[PDB]
Amino acid sequence: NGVLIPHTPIAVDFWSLRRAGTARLFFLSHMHSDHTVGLSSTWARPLYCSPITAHLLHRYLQVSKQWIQALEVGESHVLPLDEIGQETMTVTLLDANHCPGSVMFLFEGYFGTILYTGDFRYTPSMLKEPALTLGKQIHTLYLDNTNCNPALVLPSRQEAAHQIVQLIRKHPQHNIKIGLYSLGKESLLEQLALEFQTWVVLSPRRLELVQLLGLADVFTVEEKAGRIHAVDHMEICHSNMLRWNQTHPTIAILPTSRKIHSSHPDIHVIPYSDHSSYSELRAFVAALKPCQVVPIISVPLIPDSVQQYMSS
Ligand code: NI
Repeated sequence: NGVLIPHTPIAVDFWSLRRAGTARLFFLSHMHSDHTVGLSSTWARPLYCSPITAHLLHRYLQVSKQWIQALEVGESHVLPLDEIGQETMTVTLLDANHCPGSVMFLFEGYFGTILYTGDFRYTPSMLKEPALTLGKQIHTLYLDNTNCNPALVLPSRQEAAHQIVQLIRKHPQHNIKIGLYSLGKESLLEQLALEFQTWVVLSPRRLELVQLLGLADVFTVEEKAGRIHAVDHMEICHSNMLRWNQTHPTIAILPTSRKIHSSHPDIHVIPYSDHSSYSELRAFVAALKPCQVVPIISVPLIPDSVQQYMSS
């Protein structure tokens, strides 16, 4: 899932080091296990992320803040491309709507104008972002083509949320176990606490996260507080289904974009999405008018100092 922009020392969501080589400036769009394998306490090279992403990275991977230059979303910042006071590059982070601290990167330099989207959930508001409202011509757009594959239909966030609420409605006497990742889908937990007028049980780390986002005070760690429990998706399995049903009638929900067969009758795999649908991408690209689109090619003129920055 990592991308290395050719003929530039730019690696977005890529931390293989040996496979990178020419990379010198590393960017992270959002905290998601898919795009962060290699980050650790030993990662000792510059890294740029969003505010909330800076907090989350430092906490949940123990990366030093020394190598984490956090930049505010929406503004344009200047980053070097060499060891001298010569060439630079402009980065603009835009709200991606994928998850907490999710951003898209807009790079401007000798390579032209590139727009990395990472994972992003298109909203119409996204088109009215000052950085893209100046009629600027993107020369290359790394687009989130996740839902472009017509292999299997996937409902939207709202459709899947409706299905979850109907499911829990049909089972008012049951405990509910929601399988999640380490990021995303906190708003859905808020909405469930609203509709069912209960308290959502969390892990201590998930509680700390929720308080990072400043959500409504509807969460708790006491297991007996509410009938809705939020747990790691790896906990939802047949063995644990029997384990929980040996205490109180329990029902598991697995919101996911994958193709997963339920290994239990009381496990409901709910096809989630968390990505932009095809028609949304159509409107998006038709408004952007990008020179070319690349799923997640012209050779630029690499300046003299940058070529030295790439080889060291
Ligand atoms: Ni993601």
